[PDB]
Amino acid sequence: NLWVTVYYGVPVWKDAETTLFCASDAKAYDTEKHNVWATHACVPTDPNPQEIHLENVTEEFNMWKNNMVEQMHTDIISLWDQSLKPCVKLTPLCVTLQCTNVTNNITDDMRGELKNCSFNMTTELRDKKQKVYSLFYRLDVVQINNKEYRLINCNTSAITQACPKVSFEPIPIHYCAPAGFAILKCKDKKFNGTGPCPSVSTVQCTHGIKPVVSTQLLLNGSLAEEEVMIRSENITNNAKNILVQFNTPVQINCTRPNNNTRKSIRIGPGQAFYATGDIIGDIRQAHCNVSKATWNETLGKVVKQLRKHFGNNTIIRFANSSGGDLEVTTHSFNCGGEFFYCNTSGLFNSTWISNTSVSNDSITLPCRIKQIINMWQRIGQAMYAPPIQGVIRCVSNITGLILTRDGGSTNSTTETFRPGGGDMRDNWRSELYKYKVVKIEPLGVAPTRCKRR
Amino acid sequence: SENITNNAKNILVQFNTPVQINCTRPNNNTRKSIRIGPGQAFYATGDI
Amino acid sequence: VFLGFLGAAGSTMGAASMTLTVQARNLLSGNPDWLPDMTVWGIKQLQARVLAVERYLRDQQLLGIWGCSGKLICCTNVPWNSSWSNRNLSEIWDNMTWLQWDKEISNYTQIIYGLLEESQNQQEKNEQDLLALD
Amino acid sequence: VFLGFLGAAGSTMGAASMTLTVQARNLLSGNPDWLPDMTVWGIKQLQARVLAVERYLRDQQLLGIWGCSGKLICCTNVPWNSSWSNRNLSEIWDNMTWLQWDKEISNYTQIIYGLLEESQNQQEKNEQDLLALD
Amino acid sequence: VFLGFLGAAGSTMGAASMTLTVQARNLLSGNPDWLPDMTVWGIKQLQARVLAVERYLRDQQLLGIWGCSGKLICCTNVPWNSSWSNRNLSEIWDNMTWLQWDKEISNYTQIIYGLLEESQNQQEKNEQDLLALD
Ligand SMILES: *[C@@H]1O[C@H](CO)[C@@H](O[C@@H]2O[C@H](CO)[C@@H](O)[C@H](O)[C@H]2NC(C)=O)[C@H](O)[C@H]1NC(C)=O
Ligand SMILES: *[C@@H]1O[C@H](CO)[C@@H](O)[C@H](O)[C@H]1NC(C)=O
Ligand SMILES: *[C@@H]1O[C@H](CO)[C@@H](O)[C@H](O)[C@H]1NC(C)=O
Ligand SMILES: *[C@@H]1O[C@H](CO)[C@@H](O)[C@H](O)[C@H]1NC(C)=O
Ligand SMILES: *[C@@H]1O[C@H](CO)[C@@H](O)[C@H](O)[C@H]1NC(C)=O
Ligand SMILES: *[C@@H]1O[C@H](CO)[C@@H](O)[C@H](O)[C@H]1NC(C)=O
Ligand SMILES: *[C@@H]1O[C@H](CO)[C@@H](O)[C@H](O)[C@H]1NC(C)=O
Ligand SMILES: *[C@@H]1O[C@H](CO)[C@@H](O)[C@H](O)[C@H]1NC(C)=O
Ligand SMILES: *[C@@H]1O[C@H](CO)[C@@H](O)[C@H](O)[C@H]1NC(C)=O
Ligand SMILES: *[C@@H]1O[C@H](CO)[C@@H](O)[C@H](O)[C@H]1NC(C)=O
Ligand SMILES: *[C@@H]1O[C@H](CO)[C@@H](O)[C@H](O)[C@H]1NC(C)=O
Ligand SMILES: *[C@@H]1O[C@H](CO)[C@@H](O)[C@H](O)[C@H]1NC(C)=O
Ligand SMILES: *[C@@H]1O[C@H](CO)[C@@H](O)[C@H](O)[C@H]1NC(C)=O
Ligand SMILES: *[C@@H]1O[C@H](CO)[C@@H](O)[C@H](O)[C@H]1NC(C)=O
Ligand SMILES: *[C@@H]1O[C@H](CO)[C@@H](O)[C@H](O)[C@H]1NC(C)=O
Ligand SMILES: *[C@@H]1O[C@H](CO)[C@@H](O)[C@H](O)[C@H]1NC(C)=O
Ligand SMILES: *[C@@H]1O[C@H](CO)[C@@H](O)[C@H](O)[C@H]1NC(C)=O
Repeated sequence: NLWVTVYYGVPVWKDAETTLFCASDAKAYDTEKHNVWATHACVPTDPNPQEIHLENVTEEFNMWKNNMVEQMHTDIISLWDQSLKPCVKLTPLCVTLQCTNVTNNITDDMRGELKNCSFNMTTELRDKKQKVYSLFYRLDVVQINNKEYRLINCNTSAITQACPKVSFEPIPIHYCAPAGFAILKCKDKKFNGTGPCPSVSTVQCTHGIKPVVSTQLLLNGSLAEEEVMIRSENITNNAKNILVQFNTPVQINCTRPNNNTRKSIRIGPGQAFYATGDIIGDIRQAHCNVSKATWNETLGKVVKQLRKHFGNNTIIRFANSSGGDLEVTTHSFNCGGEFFYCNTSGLFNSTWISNTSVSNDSITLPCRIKQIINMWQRIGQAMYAPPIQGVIRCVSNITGLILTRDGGSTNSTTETFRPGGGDMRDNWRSELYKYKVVKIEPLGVAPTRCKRR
Repeated sequence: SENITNNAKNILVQFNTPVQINCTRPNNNTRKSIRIGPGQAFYATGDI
Repeated sequence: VFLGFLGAAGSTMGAASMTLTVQARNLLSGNPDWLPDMTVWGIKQLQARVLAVERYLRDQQLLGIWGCSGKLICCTNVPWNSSWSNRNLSEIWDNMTWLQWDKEISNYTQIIYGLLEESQNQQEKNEQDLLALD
Repeated sequence: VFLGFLGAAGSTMGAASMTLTVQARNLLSGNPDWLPDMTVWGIKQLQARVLAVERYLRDQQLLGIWGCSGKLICCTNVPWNSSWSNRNLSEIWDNMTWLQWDKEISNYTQIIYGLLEESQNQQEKNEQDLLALD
Repeated sequence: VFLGFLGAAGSTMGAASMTLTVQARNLLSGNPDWLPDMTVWGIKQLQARVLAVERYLRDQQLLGIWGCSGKLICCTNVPWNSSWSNRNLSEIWDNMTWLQWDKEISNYTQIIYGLLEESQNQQEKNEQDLLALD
């Protein structure tokens, strides 16, 4: 009465993990920065993003078991490694540096930590050697015991200088799906992160994502939809991080005010080292301003979404960081080339009543600067940031948060959400939560009435 | 053998029963990790 | 109705059969142009789009060893078994998706390929050879 | 007459149709043997001969989605449109090259593929399914 | 009887013809998964399994240019030549292996491909075009 029949090209997908592509955004030829982040290899963007909504399709997404985040993490790591491979190495810089405090410690109650170091470096030739100076900045040893000093970067790993021609400005990079596979994108405004998406669309290329390395605060991220989102792999477990996505962007303006200069001292037959020159003009610490009204409103909007998980008409608190690594306890990011480590101790001093909290036009945050970074998971290499000639001012949208809850028997009392971070993957789950990779299996069978021969 | 008549060509022998061998370095040795360069670290044979 | 690529993933199997070329044409050619010569990053995506065509050719070998061969709809001579999805007609093609269909068949799907590769061309070809001489 | 590979590029389309296998056999297998293992120079030519087979498989998918499927000469059921090259027979096959032909068709060539992929198998297959039960 | 892959290498050609799908299914998919990204060792095996599919596609082009096209048993219209293996029927299919067969044909095998590619589709297609108008 009825026989089996094959059908090729049926809408059947199975969730799997494979290698993805990457987009060139199409403005790469007009940037002409020689090499940005992924301007190296990615292909230009299609003229029309094929975004096709699939009606009557509900698909179970799980952002915490996703494999796109691992792909993007390994890609960023290999990006760092292949960008720093052909640049200038600075292994002869690990010498002894007789340093001196800056000539302006006016009012020693306030801090001033830049060391006018001088040292005998190797020159163009190998026979002679020349004495240079001006390494500066806080990161250094306290010497073994004009005071002697050396580099703790040398106490850890080898050092290489970042190429001065390349840039660190994040270009919009959106991953694309290869042949045979597709990317399901959730579309409803409120998404639990783990669960069935009722409004699903399909694409090959995703939406533009800027690779930003940041802690405690997500910068230049994608805004949420109408509501602030509180995502977590397991809200009961304290050890698991708490990701927060904002509805309205928080304005932040960071400034390195030191109208700085550079010195190109020649070392080796081809290499050339860029040293931080003398500070022309007055000196003061780098900082970051955030409008106090916007931050107040953002906190008052996030607390109500947190009360949905931890009780109505209850109090929550959040102090500053606990302690540990400098990259974990401080909002660390990059701007213009200089790496800012700011302390958010001035933003998290709050207790919340059921209706209010317990002028000042803006809140300023001090910020130290670091040029040598051991953020690489390969503890065999470290990068020297080349000095930026001039004043630095960079604006940004704050869009997310990473929080950790204090464990213990704090049920009857209140809960604390101290800032944290560390894992780079948490920075990517705020952008790839709505995306899942699926493979197409177009071979189906079904019974119909027909006969051959 | 590739050619048993030719002397220069080696002669391979495969056993039926395995011959037990026990090799020992008895020097209860130690190591020293001396740091060299900014990242490298050389492992030297310590005192016996 | 088209509704583009995978538009009928939640529609009936009959309505989904109206868009076979749509799902077929976008799986094989997701062509990336790899003219820039970048060292370690090309091998991963190259392995990806090579395993893609390997899987595609595995599917094509499976669709060639059977009596079916046209990359389209096709009928066979293997009877449907009442043990596999005890359902009548129009109950399948008008209240079921291909996802749930493959889910219910997944328990008995593995023997159907064998019944299509052996009970057909291992005997249909031999009958074709012994019935083409007259 | 053979005249080898591409020998009839300037001859008539009818005479050029006599050498289809000649142009077909030399495009797919320009086989280079890459047994030597040389680092950065292999990826470029490997990408080249992989994009070659990708383009070949794109052409094969286009020639499979149509009612035509044999890698040979083939006839369809889509009528020729008088708007496309207002010319009679023997005027095309005896005083025209395939180059100038594709040049004149290039203005209207893009819709012919759609008329061959949709007006045919999106209806010919469905008619085959609804006329094979009796 | 199956006897697995290449089981009938020393059996008769008739018994060996009973296991064509067995030798066909294990040559194309010896799939290695190359998810680990290892530098200089991947290019060699990648070249290997790419030349594998290149040879496979050469064989498929040879089996497509002929009147045969189904990846199965098939008959042609080129007569067997008495100069090629002066043997009767049942003498070949019941006391000979495919190895010795190809060995005896290797002296005259090179012209058979030409007789199959030219004496067939270079005339069979043209007869099909000039006999399909009525
Ligand atoms: C960050 O910088 C921007 C631009 O410098 C500031 O925006 C300005 O705000 C002032 C005061 O409200 C206005 O008078 C200007 O017209 C604004 N300019 C632009 C271009 O928008 C912003 O206020 C700064 N934010 C903080 C927290 O300092
Ligand atoms: C001067 O340098 C010494 C170096 O040991 C440091 O301890 C001290 O705090 C510095 N004083 C300043 C910066 O006023
Ligand atoms: C520098 O720091 C020292 C303390 O180490 C302090 O006594 C001195 O006043 C500061 N300023 C100058 C100009 O030395
Ligand atoms: C740093 O010391 C050098 C001497 O090596 C001197 O020429 C230079 O002016 C000093 N800079 C400052 C800011 O004190
Ligand atoms: C979201 O998913 C988690 C998974 O554990 C579940 O417990 C929770 O009820 C879901 N909904 C909300 C609003 O969190
Ligand atoms: C920074 O210093 C240089 C050198 O004194 C000066 O020419 C320049 O104008 C300064 N920057 C600004 C923004 O004025
Ligand atoms: C946090 O604030 C306290 C003072 O309230 C301060 O002593 C501490 O250094 C700050 N930072 C950390 C990481 O605790
Ligand atoms: C922040 O909002 C609270 C609640 O209205 C208010 O008490 C406090 O004064 C605000 N802080 C400002 C305006 O700096
Ligand atoms: C974010 O975007 C702004 C554009 O205003 C840019 O200046 C900045 O470098 C970007 N990155 C960060 C970390 O702020
Ligand atoms: C911040 O968000 C506003 C709101 O859409 C947008 O206009 C602006 O370009 C954003 N800036 C950055 C640096 O993302
Ligand atoms: C080797 O020497 C160490 C140090 O004296 C000792 O602790 C250890 O027990 C010795 N090895 C054995 C097998 O006893
Ligand atoms: C259906 O399958 C069962 C077990 O798989 C088998 O015993 C039976 O003979 C099959 N019937 C048909 C008609 O295929
Ligand atoms: C579709 O509806 C029929 C009758 O209402 C029911 O028997 C059948 O199980 C339904 N299909 C599915 C997949 O549940
Ligand atoms: C020919 O093409 C024109 C426009 O492309 C169209 O209006 C007309 O119906 C077509 N006629 C045929 C017979 O295909
Ligand atoms: C071939 O000749 C005919 C008549 O001489 C003419 O109408 C036609 O246009 C010619 N072909 C071309 C391509 O010019
Ligand atoms: C057989 O081959 C010979 C030489 O190859 C040729 O002369 C003869 O015509 C052929 N006969 C047939 C029937 O093919
Ligand atoms: C098989 O046997 C026949 C008759 O015994 C003989 O003529 C023929 O040559 C044999 N086959 C082979 C390949 O020797």
